[PDB]
Amino acid sequence: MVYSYTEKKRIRKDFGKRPQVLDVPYLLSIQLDSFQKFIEQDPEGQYGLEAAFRSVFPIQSYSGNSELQYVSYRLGEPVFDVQECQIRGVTYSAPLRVKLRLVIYEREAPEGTVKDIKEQEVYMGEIPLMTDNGTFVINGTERVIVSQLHRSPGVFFDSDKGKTHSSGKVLYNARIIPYRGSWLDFEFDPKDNLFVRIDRRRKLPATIILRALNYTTEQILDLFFEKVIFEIRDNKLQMELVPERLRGETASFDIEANGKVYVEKGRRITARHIRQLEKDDVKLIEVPVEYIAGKVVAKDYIDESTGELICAANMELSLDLLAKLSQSGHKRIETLFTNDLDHGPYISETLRVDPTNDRLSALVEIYRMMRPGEPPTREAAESLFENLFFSEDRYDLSAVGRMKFNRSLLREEIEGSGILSKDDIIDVMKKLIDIRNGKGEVDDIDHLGNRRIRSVGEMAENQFRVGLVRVERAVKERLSLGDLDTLMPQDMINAKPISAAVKEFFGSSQLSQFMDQNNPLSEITHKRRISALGPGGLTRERAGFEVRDVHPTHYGRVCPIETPEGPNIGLINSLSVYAQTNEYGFLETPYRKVTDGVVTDEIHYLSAIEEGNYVIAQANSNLDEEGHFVEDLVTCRSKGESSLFSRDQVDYMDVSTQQVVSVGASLIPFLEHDDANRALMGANMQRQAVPTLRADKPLVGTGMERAVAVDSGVTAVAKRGGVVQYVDASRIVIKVNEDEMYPGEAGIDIYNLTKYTRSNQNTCINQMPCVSLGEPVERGDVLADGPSTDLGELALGQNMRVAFMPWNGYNFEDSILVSERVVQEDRFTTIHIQELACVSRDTKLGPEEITADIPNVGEAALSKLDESGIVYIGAEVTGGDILVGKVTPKGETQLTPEEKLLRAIFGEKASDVKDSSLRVPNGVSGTVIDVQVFTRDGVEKDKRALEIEEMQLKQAKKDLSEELQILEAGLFSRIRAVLVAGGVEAEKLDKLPRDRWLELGLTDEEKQNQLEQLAEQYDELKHEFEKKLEAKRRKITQGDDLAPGVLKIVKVYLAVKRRIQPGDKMAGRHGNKGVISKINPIEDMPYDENGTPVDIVLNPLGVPSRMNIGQILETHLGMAAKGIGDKINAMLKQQQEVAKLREFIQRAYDLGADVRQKVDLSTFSDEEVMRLAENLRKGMPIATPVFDGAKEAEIKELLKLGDLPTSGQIRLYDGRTGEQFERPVTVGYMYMLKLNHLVDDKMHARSTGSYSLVTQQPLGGKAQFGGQRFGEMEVWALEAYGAAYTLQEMLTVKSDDVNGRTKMYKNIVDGNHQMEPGMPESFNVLLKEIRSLGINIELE
Amino acid sequence: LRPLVPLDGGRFATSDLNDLYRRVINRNNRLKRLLDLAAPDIIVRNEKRMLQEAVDALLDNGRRGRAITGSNKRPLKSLADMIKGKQGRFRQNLLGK
Repeated sequence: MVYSYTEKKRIRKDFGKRPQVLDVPYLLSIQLDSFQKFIEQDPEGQYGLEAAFRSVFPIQSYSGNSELQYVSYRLGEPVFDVQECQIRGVTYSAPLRVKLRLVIYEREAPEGTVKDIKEQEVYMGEIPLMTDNGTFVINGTERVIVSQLHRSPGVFFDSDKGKTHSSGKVLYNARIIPYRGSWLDFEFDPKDNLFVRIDRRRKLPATIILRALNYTTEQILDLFFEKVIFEIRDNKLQMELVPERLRGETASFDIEANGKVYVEKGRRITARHIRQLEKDDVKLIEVPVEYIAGKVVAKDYIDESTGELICAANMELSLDLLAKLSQSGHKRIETLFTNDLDHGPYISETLRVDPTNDRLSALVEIYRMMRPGEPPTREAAESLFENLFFSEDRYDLSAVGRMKFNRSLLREEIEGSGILSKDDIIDVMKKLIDIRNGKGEVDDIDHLGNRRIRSVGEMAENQFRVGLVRVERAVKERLSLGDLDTLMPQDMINAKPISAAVKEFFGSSQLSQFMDQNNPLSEITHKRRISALGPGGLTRERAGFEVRDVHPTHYGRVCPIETPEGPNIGLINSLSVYAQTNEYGFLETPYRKVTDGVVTDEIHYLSAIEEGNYVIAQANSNLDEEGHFVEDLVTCRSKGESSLFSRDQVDYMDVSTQQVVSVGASLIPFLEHDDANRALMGANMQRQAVPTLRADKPLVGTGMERAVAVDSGVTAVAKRGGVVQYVDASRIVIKVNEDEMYPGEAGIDIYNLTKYTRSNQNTCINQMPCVSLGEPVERGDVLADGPSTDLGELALGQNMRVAFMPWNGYNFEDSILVSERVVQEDRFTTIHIQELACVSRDTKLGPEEITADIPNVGEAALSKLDESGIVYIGAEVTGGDILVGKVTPKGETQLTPEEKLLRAIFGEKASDVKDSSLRVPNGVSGTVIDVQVFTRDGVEKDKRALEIEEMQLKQAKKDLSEELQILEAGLFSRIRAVLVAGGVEAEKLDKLPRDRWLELGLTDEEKQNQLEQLAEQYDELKHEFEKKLEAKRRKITQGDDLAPGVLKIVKVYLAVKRRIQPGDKMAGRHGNKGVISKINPIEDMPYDENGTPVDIVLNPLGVPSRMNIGQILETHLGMAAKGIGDKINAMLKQQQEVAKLREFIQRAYDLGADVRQKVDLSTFSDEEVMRLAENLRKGMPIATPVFDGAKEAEIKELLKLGDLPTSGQIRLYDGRTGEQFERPVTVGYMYMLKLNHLVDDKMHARSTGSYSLVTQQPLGGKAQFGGQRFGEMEVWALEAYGAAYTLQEMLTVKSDDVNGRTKMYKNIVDGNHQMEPGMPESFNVLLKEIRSLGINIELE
Repeated sequence: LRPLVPLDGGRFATSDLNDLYRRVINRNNRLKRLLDLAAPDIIVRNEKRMLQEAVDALLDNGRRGRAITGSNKRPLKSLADMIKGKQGRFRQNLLGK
């Protein structure tokens, strides 16, 4: 196929011989999938709103004979649009419908029902939706929830050996963690007794809680233990033989088995004497009496003669007790094994130490342990034991609870009961007794097989379920109040719990947050993030050791490279490109199947548990056409390591080498060359790059960003593409082809481009058309580019000329040196859009009118402001100028009746003293974008917003009127087509309407049917179009919901052009980011043999120093790319024919060995790529894969083909002195980065400013005041320099002393130079606070 | 000289300063008017125990029965937030301004 319509403009040259069979997924499918499964209707009852409604429902009061059955729910359409709602700045949520049905049962009468209750839907809460890009719209914010990672529910096997306990031995423990409710754990102590800890409470013995499970000691020893066999007939003392049950013996006498001695007295206990009686078949044997006293009794045997309780179970036997038991006529005797080799004497110390032998006293004791304040009344002990242990509501084992419970339980069926089971917890106690016995394997805490990610679906299901229970309580009170309630689900269900749970959840949460938007990159990699923060998964606020480490399970799913290099490290992760989430929350990664010796084309997704046992080959390997591997021993991995394995030991394949990296670090080329640390730093620096004016696609790249830019939702794509009709910067429309269309409604697809708009990062966003007109568009083609995007290809930075050189010491360490040429080329210039809102109103003194006067200010600002309205759009605001005038009532009336009706108050009318004006803060100057102000209902006499309220009506009327003309024009042309042969007239119909008078009469049928029809759908489309136009205009003029604490809201957008700056900062793809020392003239830049001064000058010492390899191959390969583009550009300077250049272009594509499917000239050869030569005339789009990237052989081969010297070094002359520098010099072209670190934003100079009423210290930075801060380190720095002055007057004169500032500024006059030492007022805040303290100190 | 640094930008909320303000205001005013008015054993006992817990509870012990537990600001424990902001008076004085 290789159609490549949308990529025909720029075909990025790809390298490497490793094909990708599985294409890059939409990659947002975790949030999109979680959302589409969060709102769904299914009969199976999948997790979501249906699972919550089925969980709580039916809602029945206690002894009320009334139930509430769920009709489930259906979602409606929101009141606003996506982009329009974001512009309005109101939360975006759809109402919920399909209320639950009620029921009524007759009291004292079984099955009696008065009537069935089916009620109409009731409004409950508001359910927000998600944009196609994965965001959430609340109050005009981005509101994305970070993915969560924590422990998956199931039986845990933990080591938990304390290093601070000093014991030096491992203490095993196991804890079952349900999805909700209390936690149940077991705890060892050196006494070797199983203990139980529930919700941090003190650990009780196993015998008291298991006794609370109503199991007698006979069932304890007979259940958890084997009673073996003991038989006594006339004191024959015959017992069964268990030669394979123990290794050992102690023999003080001979023991004969079936007429032959198995082990002689004093004979060896070795396996020679063991297997003799073991391999042979032996039956019960008779041995003397002395062997009973050593054994421990198992079952409970009492004397048959009298009724005493002697010889109770779990007790030691005495020599004199044998005579009392054996002579009592007991039928059989059960004795405990109790020999420690592979086992241990568990539960014994629990039975002995446990005070409560019965379930009742056990429930009373666990109740007293649960509640310290109230003594147990024994009445509620059963409900506390059941609801605390095994119950439907308080368990919530969910899916992974029973899945992992049966997996570790070694069960068969996956589905199980959602509550605790006695045999299940007994199995946990038995297998845990095996863990204490030494057999079995523990589980790793950091192993992701025990971890499951949680998303918006499960989290919003949890909070929404909690709110639904909060509703179930009050509704239970309402149904329990009355005996019979007709039409109950009306006023009984309140929306405040739902709207508070979902609106408080998505509104305020640790995971839910707005994003800082720099390029689509930071938006998508900020959209996909793994967080151990929030509920669960957070061990401590700081430090930690094994939690922050990297497990082998971090290979193919989470990216170890991308990471929060700041205070918390190793917590936030990034999923793989091909990673996916399983049904239980587990993470699966692709592996290609291999059958016999050939590699089949099917790929299966495997989690950590499944891929742990299987062996998978290394990412890079040799492949043959027959499917077999070239090398016999192929590098493969099984568990926690990798080694060469045979061709028969490889189960699966890794496909691409990019599975271990993420979208953030995957766009950094030559990863295998560059060091992982500096690649981590660069990947951390990729997200802060601000978009610039002109986006130039990176000439060195990957080819993943092609899918990232289109899959990021930032660019404007096209649905059902076709022949483009009209284009514009505001709007783009396309005529859809007739290949695939809907039969109804006809019409064409229209698009509204977003203009310059403020982001959360105060950046500039917009989309620009990539097509001219009349160009065919396919499905999925990007029409317009977002910020920092060029032709659907992501470029967040700008290339520029590069030379490696020390220059006159102006480049030191990481310092950067920028030419004035790029300064003159407008490159790196960006727009910063800050928003200014003046909103007050709300006064009991009367309303506040906007503008119309500026009190106590001359006409200077009145020239900028309109008489009845605000300032002109796109004006110059400098300093403290008033952008939007606002007044206040203030004193209003007074004596001299409001100054004689505002006579002495001049023309304000308020009276005087209105401070409500906006008054733009100092230091911020720029041009305003648009004033959105506010829109309210029933508001009149507002000159502001009139132009935009009219502009919206003209816009919707324009673009809707286009479709109206397409419809009415189409049907009118259909009339002109049907009137043929029925009395047609070209000269008449081509100069008049009606169509000869509604197709005349013709043959009767066409008259009434065709004419009456034409009028029917004509007036139907006209009247319907006008009705929908009025319905839309009503939505335009109705406005939104304003905050009740204000009458009118005013908000304005302003923009500033900020370009390359001397201090600034710059960053590389490989992690070098530094400040610019000085911007040098063009004349001072060294030039080549052609006299081309160099744009940038960096420090080559940082390559060995900071271990940055990829900069050499970056600059050199870039010099090759711009060598191709430079030679082709020279061909355009010579005006060569297409074919002569076409040969060099084709050679440029296919040079090297394979490593691409692209073929030049394939399609017509005279267009497309032919014009793409004029597209790439500036530079060549060369791409390298992450680990598959280019090699120095092909790099020097291409660069040598570009006529450039193969060594990548050109003889250079000084731009200053003109003399030649000794030795060749490395030059090239690399991709650079402009950040938000510019020193207009970072640097603020301040002298004197506002202070605070607390201690008289100023607030701090960003207030245009304060001296920043010199902390205790600077206090000890002045004590270190030995200056008493600077420190003493430092802490005192500036803040704690007014006398120092007054006398200081007074001494500035004539320069007395003295500064008052003063008495610190902050020290008077210490003396003050101490005076508030009960010990008050006063000076003498 | 009093000024207190609010955590929320200057709000007093439910804190035991406000609890001891509501109890110590009425108990202290009624204790002053009761002591100066020679109140009987009922008013002097109730005002002496309520005011005794007003002056004594702010000093030490007491029950933090303030508003509802959780989802509320409770910046009173030892009443040491006045003398020590975080590690001490450093933020106010003796440290960097």
